[PDB]
Amino acid sequence: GEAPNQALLRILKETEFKKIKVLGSGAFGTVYKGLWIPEGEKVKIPVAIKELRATSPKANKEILDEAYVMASVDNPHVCRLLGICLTSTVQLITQLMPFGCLLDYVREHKDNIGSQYLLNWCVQIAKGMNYLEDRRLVHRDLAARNVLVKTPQHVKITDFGLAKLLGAEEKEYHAEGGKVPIKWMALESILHRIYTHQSDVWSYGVTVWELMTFGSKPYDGIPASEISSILEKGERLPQPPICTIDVYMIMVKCWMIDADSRPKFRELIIEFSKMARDPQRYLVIQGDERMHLMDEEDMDDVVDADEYLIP
Ligand SMILES: CN(C)C/C=C/C(=O)Nc1cccc(-c2c(-c3ccccc3)oc3ncnc(N[C@H](CO)c4ccccc4)c23)c1
Repeated sequence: GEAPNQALLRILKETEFKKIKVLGSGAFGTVYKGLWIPEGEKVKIPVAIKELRATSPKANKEILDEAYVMASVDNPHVCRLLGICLTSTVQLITQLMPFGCLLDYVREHKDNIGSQYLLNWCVQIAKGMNYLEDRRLVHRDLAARNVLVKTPQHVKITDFGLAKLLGAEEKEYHAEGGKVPIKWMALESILHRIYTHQSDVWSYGVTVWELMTFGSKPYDGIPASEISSILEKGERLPQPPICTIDVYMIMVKCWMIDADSRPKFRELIIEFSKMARDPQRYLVIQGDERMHLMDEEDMDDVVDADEYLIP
C-alpha cells in the first residue's frame, strides 16, 4: 500500500558520549557539542546533542517526530539522525556541523565569500531538497538558518521539525497549528495552509535570496500581517546587487502564483550547476578572489614604496 520505512532507530547510552560545551540555548531546548565513543569500536565521533529543558506534553511527542524523519533520510546534503538517548529527557544525537548554520556564516564572512561558494551551496541545497522530494517528504521550513555547514564546501539541510510525509496518493498537506515563518512561505501556504514540494521551492527561492544578500532579513521592514497582501499584490523580494538577471530570474520563478509553473528541484540543480561552471558570469562580487597595505580606507592610487623610485 505504501513503501515500508525500514530505517533503524539506534538507542544510545548516556555514558557512551560526553557533552563538551553548549552550542545553542534557545526556547527549543539546548544543543551541546559532544563526542560519541561507541564502546564496541575504537572511534570518536564529533556530534551535536539536543534536548529540551520539564516534559512539555506535546513537545515531547514533537521531538520524537523530528527523530522519526531525521532517521528516515540518507543523503550527503541532509543531516541524518545518529541515535536517540532515552534519559530523563530525550536527546537527539546527530553529526556535528562545526561551522554552524549558513545564515550566520554568510554574515560572519560577507567579505570572503565568492560566487563559486554561493552557487555551489545553491546546487547542494537543491540536491538535498530533490532527495527529500524523492523520499516523499515536505520540509515546511527551508531557510538559511536551517542549512548547516560541515565545511565551507559542504552544506546540509536540517531542522525536520515541521517536516511531513506524503504517500503516493496525496500531493498536499493541510496544516492546522499555523505557527510557521511567514516570510519564507508560499502564498498558498499563508492563505490555505497548503504545503507541497513546490511550496518548498518557494522557500528555496527565499533561501537563495538570503545567501545572495549575505544574510539579509527578507521584507526587513514589513510585518508578517502584511506579507500575505503584498505578495498577492504581486510584490516580491528585490534583485540582490551581486545577482545577474539570470540568477534573479530563477528566484522569481520560485515565487510564481501557480505552484506547478515554478521549477522543480531537479531543474534547479541543473541550472545552478551550469552557472557554477562559470561563476563570475552569473554573480558579480567586488573582489571575487582574495582581498589580500592594511590601511582600512578607499584609495585606488596606492602604490608601494618598493615600486616608487627616485623622481
Ligand atoms: C537562528 N540563527 C542564529 C540562524 C542559525 C541557527 C543555528 O545555527 N542554530 C543552531 C542551534 C544549536 C545547534 C546548532 C548546531 C551547530 C552549531 C555548531 C557550532 C556553532 C553553532 C551551532 O552545529 C550543529 N550540528 C548539527 N546540528 C545542529 N543543530 C540542530 C538543531 O536544529 C540539531 C542538533 C541535533 C539534532 C538535531 C538537530 C548544530 C545550530
